[PDB]
Amino acid sequence: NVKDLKASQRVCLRSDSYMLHKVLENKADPLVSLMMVEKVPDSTYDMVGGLTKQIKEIKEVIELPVKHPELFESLGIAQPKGVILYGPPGTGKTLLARAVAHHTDCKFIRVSGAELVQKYIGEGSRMVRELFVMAREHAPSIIFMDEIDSIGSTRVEGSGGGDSEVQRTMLELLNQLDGFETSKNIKIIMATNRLDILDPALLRPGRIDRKIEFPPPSVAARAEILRIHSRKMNLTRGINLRKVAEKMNGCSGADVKGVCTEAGMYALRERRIHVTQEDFELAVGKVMNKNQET
Amino acid sequence: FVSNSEILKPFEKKQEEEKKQLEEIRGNPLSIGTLEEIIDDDHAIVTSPTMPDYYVSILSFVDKELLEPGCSVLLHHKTMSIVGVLQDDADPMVSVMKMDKSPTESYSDIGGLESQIQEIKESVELPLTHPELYEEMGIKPPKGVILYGAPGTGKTLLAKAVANQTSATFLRIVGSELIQKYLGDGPRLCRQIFKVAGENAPSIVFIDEIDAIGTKRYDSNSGGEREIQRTMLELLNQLDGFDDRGDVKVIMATNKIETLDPALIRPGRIDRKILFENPDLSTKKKILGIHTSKMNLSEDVNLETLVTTKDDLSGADIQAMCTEAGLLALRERRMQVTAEDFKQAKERVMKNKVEENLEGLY
Amino acid sequence: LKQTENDLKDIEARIKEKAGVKESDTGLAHPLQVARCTKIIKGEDAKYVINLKQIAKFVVGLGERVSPTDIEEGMRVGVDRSKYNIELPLPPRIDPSVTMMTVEEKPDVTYSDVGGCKDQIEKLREVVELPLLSPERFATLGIDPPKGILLYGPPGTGKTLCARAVANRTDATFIRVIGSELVQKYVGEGARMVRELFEMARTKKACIIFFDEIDAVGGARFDDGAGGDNEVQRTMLELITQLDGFDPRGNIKVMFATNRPNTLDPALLRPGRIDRKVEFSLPDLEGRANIFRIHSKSMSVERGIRWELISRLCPNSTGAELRSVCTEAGMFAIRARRKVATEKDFLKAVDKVISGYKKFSSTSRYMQYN
Amino acid sequence: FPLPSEDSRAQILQIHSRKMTTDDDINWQELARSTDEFNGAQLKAVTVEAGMIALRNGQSSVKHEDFVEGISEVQARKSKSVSFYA
Amino acid sequence: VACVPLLPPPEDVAFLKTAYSIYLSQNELTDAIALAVRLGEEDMIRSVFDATSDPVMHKQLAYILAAQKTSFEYEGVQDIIGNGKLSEHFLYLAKELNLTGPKVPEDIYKSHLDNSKSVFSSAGLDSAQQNLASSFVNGFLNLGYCNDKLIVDNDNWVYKTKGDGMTSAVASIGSIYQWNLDGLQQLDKYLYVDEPEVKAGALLGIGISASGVHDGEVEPALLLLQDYVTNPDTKISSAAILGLGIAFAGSKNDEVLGLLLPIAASTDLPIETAAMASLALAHVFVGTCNGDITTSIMDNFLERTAIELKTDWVRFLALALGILYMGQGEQVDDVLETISAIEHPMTSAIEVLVGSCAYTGTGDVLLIQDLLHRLTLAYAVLGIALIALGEDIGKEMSLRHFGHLMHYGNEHIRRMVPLAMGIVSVSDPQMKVFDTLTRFSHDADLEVSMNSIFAMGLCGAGTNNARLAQLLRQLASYYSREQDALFITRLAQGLLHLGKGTMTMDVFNDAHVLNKVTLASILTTAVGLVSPSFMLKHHQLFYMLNAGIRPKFILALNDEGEPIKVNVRVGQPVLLNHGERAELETDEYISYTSHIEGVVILKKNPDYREEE
Repeated sequence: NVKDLKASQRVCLRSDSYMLHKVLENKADPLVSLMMVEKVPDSTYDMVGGLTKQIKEIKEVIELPVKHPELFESLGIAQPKGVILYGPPGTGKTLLARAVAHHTDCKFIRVSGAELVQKYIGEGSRMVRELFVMAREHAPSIIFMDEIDSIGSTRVEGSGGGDSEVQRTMLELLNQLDGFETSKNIKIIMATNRLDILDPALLRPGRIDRKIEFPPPSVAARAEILRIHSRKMNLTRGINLRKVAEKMNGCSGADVKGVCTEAGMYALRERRIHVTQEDFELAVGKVMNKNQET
Repeated sequence: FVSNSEILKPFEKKQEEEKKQLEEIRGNPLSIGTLEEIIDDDHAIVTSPTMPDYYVSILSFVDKELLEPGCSVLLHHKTMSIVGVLQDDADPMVSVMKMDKSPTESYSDIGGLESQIQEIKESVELPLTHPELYEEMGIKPPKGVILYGAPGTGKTLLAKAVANQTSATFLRIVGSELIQKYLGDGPRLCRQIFKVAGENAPSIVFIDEIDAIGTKRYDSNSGGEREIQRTMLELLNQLDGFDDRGDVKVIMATNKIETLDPALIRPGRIDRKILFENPDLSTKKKILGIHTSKMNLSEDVNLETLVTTKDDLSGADIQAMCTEAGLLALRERRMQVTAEDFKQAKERVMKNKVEENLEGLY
Repeated sequence: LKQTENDLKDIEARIKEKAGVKESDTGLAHPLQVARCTKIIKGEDAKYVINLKQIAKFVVGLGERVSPTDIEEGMRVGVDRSKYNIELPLPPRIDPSVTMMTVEEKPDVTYSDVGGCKDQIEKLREVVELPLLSPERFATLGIDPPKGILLYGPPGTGKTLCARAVANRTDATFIRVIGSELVQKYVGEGARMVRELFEMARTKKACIIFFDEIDAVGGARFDDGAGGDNEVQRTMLELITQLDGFDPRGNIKVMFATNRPNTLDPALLRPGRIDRKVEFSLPDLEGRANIFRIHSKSMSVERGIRWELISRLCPNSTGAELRSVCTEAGMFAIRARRKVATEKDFLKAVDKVISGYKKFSSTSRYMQYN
Repeated sequence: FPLPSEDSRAQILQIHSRKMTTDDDINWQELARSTDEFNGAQLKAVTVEAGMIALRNGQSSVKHEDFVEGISEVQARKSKSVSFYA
Repeated sequence: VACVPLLPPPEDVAFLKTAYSIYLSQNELTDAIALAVRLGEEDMIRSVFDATSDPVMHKQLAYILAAQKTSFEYEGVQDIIGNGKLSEHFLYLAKELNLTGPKVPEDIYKSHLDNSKSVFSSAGLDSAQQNLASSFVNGFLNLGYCNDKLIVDNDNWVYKTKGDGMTSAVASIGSIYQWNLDGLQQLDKYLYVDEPEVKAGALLGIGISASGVHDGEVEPALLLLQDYVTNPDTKISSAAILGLGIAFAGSKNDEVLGLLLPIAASTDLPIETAAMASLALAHVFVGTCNGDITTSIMDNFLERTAIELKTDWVRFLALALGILYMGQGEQVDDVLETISAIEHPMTSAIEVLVGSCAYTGTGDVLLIQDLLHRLTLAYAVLGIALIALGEDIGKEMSLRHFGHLMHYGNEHIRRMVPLAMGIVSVSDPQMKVFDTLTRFSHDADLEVSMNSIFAMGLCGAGTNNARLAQLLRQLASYYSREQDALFITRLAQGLLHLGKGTMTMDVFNDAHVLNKVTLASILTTAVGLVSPSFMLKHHQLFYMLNAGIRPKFILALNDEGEPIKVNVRVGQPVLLNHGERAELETDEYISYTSHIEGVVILKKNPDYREEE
C-alpha cells in the first residue's frame, strides 16, 4: 500500500507497464558525494600534543553551549560563537581540530574551502543551505572550514576573489542561526596561520571571542609526537624521546611524523626489525633540507 | 453527509466513469516532461533527457494559467500527450532562499537608540499591516532602507528586531557569493529571486557588507574588471527599470556606502540614512541596564560606574563583556560575576577592536 | 468542482480533437527548436523528408511542391538551423525556439518630468507614433522616421520614467531585454539566441523592444579586452548585423539606456544605428512648475499656498528629485501629524531633503563627454 | 575611408537626395563648405532630418534653408546654450 | 449583545427583550439602542430613555441613535426628541432633533469634505454607447458639492439614444442633490420642456433626495407621484413608480400605499406595461407589523387571464413578500400557513423565501436541510444561502451547499452563483471574495454570466480604491462582446467612486444591527439587472440603491462647535487628527459613559486639562 512506502526506497518496476511489483531493497548506504563527517575520530585523547592550555580554552567554547545550554540563560548571557586557532607551521592543526568533537559528545563536519568556490552558476551559494540541511539533520556536530586553514606555512588565505568569500559567508550564517533560527547547536571553528587579511567586520566582540595562539616548538615540544606515535611504531628501549629531540630542529607536530616515517625507510636497507638512535640522525638533516627550500 | 443521498446520486455515476477515461489517457508511466510554450491550437513541446520527438497535442485537465513555460507536466502513456501538471513546493533549484520561521525579537537590548529606531519603523513596519494613507495623500512610500556604519552594534540588530515586528514573510538573501570569479552569474540569480517571490507581498530582503560592487569613477562603464561593475547593473533594473507595487524591499547594511550609494539608491525610491552614533550617558544606561535584566551579579557593584568614563562601547562590545566575564565566573559554578571580571573583560575588548586615529584637539 | 464536469464535454471532444490526429496515427503523438518528425512517412523530387538530430541527418536540394498536403507526422517542419525552408505546405516556420523571453502587457506609467521634455517627448513621438499616423508624408517628402535612439543621464531621475510612459501610449507589443544577464557563457547565447528575437521582430509586426544595460554590452577598448568580453563585444557587433544588410524601420524600434552617452564604442555611437539622441539634463525653473502640480493633483493641499517661493529654495533639479521633497513632506504629516500639505512643510522639506538629507552621493561631475 | 572634401560630400548627398523633392534653390558647393569631416553616415542624417524640420511647418517640399536646418538638428552637439549668446 | 445567536440556533429572540434593565442605575444608552426592535413593539423603546438625568449627554444621544435607520425613523420614534423639545421634562435638546432627522448634517458633511478635497466632474460628452455610462459616474463623483451649474449649460443631454436609456435621465445627475434640501430648487427645473422621454424619468431623480427625510418633508411627495401618472403614455407612469420608490425608506405611511393600490388593480400587462406598483411596495413596510399588502397580492393569482399571460409581473411578487416580512418574526408565522393553503402550479417557489427571512444573520439547519429536497423553483434558491449574512462559520459547513449553485449538467444553475458571496460582502470587502473572478462571459449562453461585473461594484463598497485595479482597465477592451456590456463595466466604477469615493453603504452601526433598507434594495434586484434578461422589464432597477446611502461619521466632539483631535490606529497617519475617516478602531483617552467609535462626548480633569 501507499502507507508502507518510505521516501527514497529501492523498489521493483515492470518493463513495459512500469508497474511497481514489490519493495526489493532499502536506501543506499553511501550518502551524497563526498562525506567527511566523522564521529569519534581516530584522535581521542593524545594524538597531537600541546593540549595543556588548549583543552582549558576549548572547554568553555564547545561543551557548554552544546551539552547544557541552559546554564547560559540561567546566568543571563547568550551562547558564544566560533573560535579561531592559529599556530606555527609544521603542526597538523587540521588534524588537531578534529579531536574537538571527542569530549563534547558530538560529530565533526569538514567543509572544503577551495572546493566551495564555484564558477558558472554558483554551487557554493546553494552548498551553504545544502550543508545547513545536513547541519539540521544532525544537531550534535561541529562544522569545520578546511582548505582555508593552516597545515603549515601559509601566506594569503583571502583576496578579492572567492578565497575571502568563505569567511564572508559566515556573516550570513551567524545571522541565520541566531537572527533567524534563534537556535544554534553547532559551533563553526575557524583556523588560520598569520594575521593579514582579516577584516574588522569578521572579528567582532562575540562573533569571534578569542584567537588562540599555539606554543612555538622547543626542546619539550619536539618530543610531542615522539611520546605518541612511538606506540604504533617499532623502536627499542635505548630510545630517549627527550634526548634525541635535542638533536633535531624545527620539527614539532607535522615533521616529527615525517622524521619517524623516514626512519622506517632507513630500516629497509638494513632489513632489520628495530630502529635505533643511529638511524634518527640520518632523518634529521634530510627533512630539514626540504624545509629550507624556496 | 446530507447530500450523499440526493445530490450524490447524479454525481458518483459520472465521477467513476471519468476516472476510467483518465486511465485511458494516463496509464502508469506518467512521464514527466517540460512544456516550453503554449499553442492556441492545443499543441505542446516535449522535453526529456532521452531527446523525445513528439507532435503531441494539449489535452484536457489543464488550462492556460496552469500551463507554464518550462515547468514540468504529466504526459500520456503511449502518445505522450500532455495530461497533468507537476506541483511546485519545498526548495526551488535557484540560489539560496529562506522560506519561513517565527523568530522571537523585540526592542530590548538596543534600548536607548529609540531616536533612530522609530524612524525606520515609519517607512517599513507601518506601511505593511495598514495599507492606507496613500489613497488620501497619494505619495508613494519608499521601498527599502539603506544603513551605513558599524553592523551588529544595534544598528543591524535593529533590522533583526524589525523582521519579527512585521508578522509576515521575511527574506534574507546573501550578497557575498555574487563576487565569484565567473563573469555573468551576478545578474542572473538576482532576477529569479524577486520574480518567483513576487507572489508573496512581504519580502524585506537584507544584505550585509558588500565592499565590491559600485566601481564607476568618471564614466559610466570603464575598462575595469567585469566581475564587479556589471553585477551592480542588475540592481538598477529592480530599483528603477522594473518597479513592483511595493512588495519587494531591499535592505543593505555595510561599513561605508558613500562611493557605493549613488549608483543605486536613486532620488526617492529608497530614502534612509542611519549611521553609527556615539551613545550619550542616557543611551549607555539603557543598553547595559537591559542586558542585565536576566543577568545576576554582585549587588555591591553598580552598573553605571563604568558608564561615566568609557570609550565607544556599543551593544556589540557589551555582548562579549557579558560573555567573557560570565565564562570566568561559570568556571566556579556561580550565577553571579565578581567585579574583577568586569574591568578585565573591558580591557581586552578595548585593546583589540577599539582603536582611534590618535587625533586630539582640533 | 468546475474542472470535474469540464472534462465531461472535453473527453467527448478529445475524440474530436483526436479526429485531427487521425490524419497521421503513426509515430504515436508553432514553436520548435529544430524541425523533427518520426520517419516522415507521408513526405525532380516528389516526397520531401528532412530531419536534423543525433540520428539520420537529412538534406534535400529541391522542394517547393506539394507532397505532404500541409502538416505531416511530427508536425514540426520549418525554419531551424537557418539554411532550411519548408514554405509551400502551410509552414510552422520562423517560430521562437527554447529560450528566455520577457514579455509583459500594458506597462502603465504616468507623466513624470514635463519640465524640459516639452519638445523632447515630441522627438520620441516622432519615432513610434509618427509612422502610425500619416505614413504618406514619408514617401512624398522622402524622409524616414528615426529608429535608433540613445538615453543618457542620471539613473532614473525622470529620464527612464519618461521612457516607460511614452511606450504605454504606443499600444503595441512591449519586450524588455537587458544587457547584464546577456553575457552568460556560451558563444551565441547572447547573440544568436537574441538574433531569434530580432528575426521574429520582422515576422511579428507592431513590436517594440527597449535595449537595456548597454554598458554591459558596448564600451570602448584600448588593449582590445582582457578576455571574456569578446562575446560581449561580438554582441555589440551582432546588433549591427541586423541593421547592416536590410531591415524595415516601421515595426522595429531601437532604444538604449546608460548613464553617459560616449562611454560606448565610438564606432558603435556612429549614426545610422542611432538617428537621434535624447539630451537629458537639469531643466529650467519655471518648466518644472508642472511637476509640483502633477504630484499635487491627487494630493490634498491647503488652499492659498504659494508655489513661487517654494521653487526658489530648490535649485536646478530633476523630476524624481522634486518628488522626494513631497515624499518627506508626506512624512511630515506622519510624525508631526499634519491634516494636509502646508506651505511650511514644503519650505522646510527643501532644506530638510536637498540641503539636510541629500548632502553627498549625487551625480554631478560624472558626465562630460568621454 | 578618407575625410570627404567639398566636392566629395556633394556627390554623397546627391545619392540620398534622389528621392527628395526640393525647390531647386540649393547650391551643392554652398552646403559642403559649412560641413567639415562629416562622412556619408553623418551626411545621410542631414537629408533625413531635413524634411522633419518642414514637418512642423507644413511645407510641401524641402528648401535650401531646410538643409541648413539639418545641421541645426542635434547630432554632433550643435544645439544652443546660455551665457555668451542668447 | 452580539453573542445571542452563537451556539444555539436562533429559536427565540427573547435575549433581545430585557438587556437595558441592568443599566437602570447609570442609564447606559449606548448598546441599548436596538433591543425591542425588529419585533414591531415600540413601547419598550421609549422607556429606555426615561432614565436620563444628564442634560449634556443628549448631544451624544443624537448621532448614535439616529443611525438605527429603519426601526428608528418610524413616526414618533424619530420625533421622540422633537416631542419634548418645547416642554422639556428630561431637558431634551431642540437641536438634537435636527441632528436625528438629517436636516442639518448635509451642512456639516460638506464642510468636512474640504480636508481630503475631491475631484469634480462634468461634461457628459457624447457617444451614446459611452454616453449613458459617462453620466452614470458623472453624478456619483459630485455628491457633497454642486457641480450642476455646468450641467445646465448642456442643451441636448443625449438626443442620440432611444428606448429606456432616453427615458431615465435625471436619475444620473439627481444623486448630486441627494439629501440636499436647497438643491430641490434646481432639481425641479428639470420638469418643464427638456424632452418627452427625459421628462418621463424626471421623478426618478427627485425621489433620491427624499429618502430618510420623508417625515421631514416640507412639501408632500404624494402629489408628485400622481402628477407623472396623469401624463400620456401610461408606460411612463409605470416607469415613475420607482421614482418615489427610492424615497420609500423612512417611516410607515399609508398615503403612498393608498395611491399605488388601484394602480395594481388596473391589471393591463400587454398594453401599457403597468400595474407594477406592487413590486416597489417591498420598501414601504420594513421593520413594522402590517398585513395589508398581502391581501391585494392574493387576489392576483387565480386570474391568469389572457391579459395576465405576461411572465414578468407574476415574478415581481416573489421578492416583495420576502422584503416585507424580513426580520419581523411575529406575523411571519401566520403567513407560512396562509399562502400554502391555496395551491397553484407555481406556489412553493415563492412562499419559501418568507420562511428564511424570519432570522437574518444566522443560519438555520432546519430550514436549509428542508429546502434541499424541494429544489432537487426559481426563487426557492435565495432562501437558502442568504439566511445568514453575518456569519462566516456557516459557510465552511455549507461549502458543499455552495456547490449546489455551481457544478451541474444544466447551465442555468451557473447563472445564480455570483450572488452567493456577493450579497454578503456588498457592504465591506473581504479576502476570498474577489478571488472568485476568473472567467465568466467566455461561456456559451450570454444570460448565464451577468452579475460578474455587477458584483465587482457591489462588493466594491469601501475606501477610495479596491482590489479591482488589475481588472479596472482590462474590462474596457470587452466592448466588442455586447453593446450593453460596455455600460456594465461602468456600473463597477460608479459604486467604487460613489459619493466622492468616501461614501458607501457598510455594516458599521453603533447598535450592531445591519441595515434593512440597504439589504432591501439589493434583494429587490435578484434575477437580472437589465431588460434583455428573459423578457422585457426595465432598465431602471439600478438607481434604487440610493435609498439607504448615508455618510458615516467618526469624530470626537465635546461640543458641536468645538472639535478635538482624535487618535486612530490606522496610518501609513498613525493616530490621525480629527476630520478624517477610519475603520473599526477605538480611541485613546477615556470619555464619560461610552468610549466607542463615532461621535462621543469627552471629559477631562479641571486640574490638568489638555486643550487643542
